[PDB]
Amino acid sequence: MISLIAALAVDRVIGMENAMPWNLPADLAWFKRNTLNKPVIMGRHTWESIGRPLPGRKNIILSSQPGTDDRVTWVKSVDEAIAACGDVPEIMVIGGGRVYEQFLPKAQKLYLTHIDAEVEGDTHFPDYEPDDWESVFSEFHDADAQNSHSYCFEILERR
Ligand SMILES: NC(=O)c1ccc[n+]([C@@H]2O[C@H](COP(=O)([O-])OP(=O)(O)OC[C@H]3O[C@@H](n4cnc5c(N)ncnc54)[C@H](OP(=O)(O)O)[C@@H]3O)[C@@H](O)[C@H]2O)c1
Ligand SMILES: Nc1nc(=O)c2nc(CNc3ccc(C(=O)N[C@@H](CCC(=O)O)C(=O)O)cc3)cnc2[nH]1
Repeated sequence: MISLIAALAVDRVIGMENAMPWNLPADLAWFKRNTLNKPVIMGRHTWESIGRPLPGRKNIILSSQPGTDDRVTWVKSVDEAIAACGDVPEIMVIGGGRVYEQFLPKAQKLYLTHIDAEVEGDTHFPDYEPDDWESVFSEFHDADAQNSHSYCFEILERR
């Protein structure tokens, strides 16, 4: 099964100038929990943003050009990226905006963190059709001394 995981600020903003304009340790811990020991597919810009491999995950990078780091796997299309995952129970697509748009139709599951932050952005999560999805998990957290925004972890399943 293909899943998308992403954290969205207001207006579905997910990035600005190739970075995520917030700092939420608890959301990065959620990302790690829900991705460790699964393949992760990302676009080249997200690869550059993260800046290093995510350990304990097969990292698959989409790029039209030859790869530039053999610590990760490089592929040139959506279907090649899926194939490179092999026979696994769940493939995690970890962005960015352009990659999320292409995997959305194939995805059966969304793991979305809805962060209460106002962020100028230049990259968005897709404007997906809400009627396609049923929320099956939802957990809101107030801001605290480590996490400067409130946020809500939600899992949605394709109806
Ligand atoms: N908040 C979150 O949850 C979250 C998650 C991930 C990323 N982000 C943010 O999102 C931003 C990056 O997103 P982005 O939309 O600019 O870029 P992206 O989706 O990460 O990367 C796009 C790149 O991937 C390659 N690619 C995409 N689809 C392909 C295909 N079908 N075949 C071959 N190559 C393909 C291309 O590389 P080539 O140009 O080499 O062909 C392309 O330029 C950054 O700000 C980042 O911090 C936020
Ligand atoms: N919910 C969610 N939050 C995100 O921050 C997020 N980030 C990406 C892309 N960018 C990043 C940036 C950093 C790390 C990262 O440093 N995570 C480490 C440590 C996690 C922790 O500190 O607890 C990891 O091992 O996953 C992951 C993805 C994709 N989907 C997301 N989805």
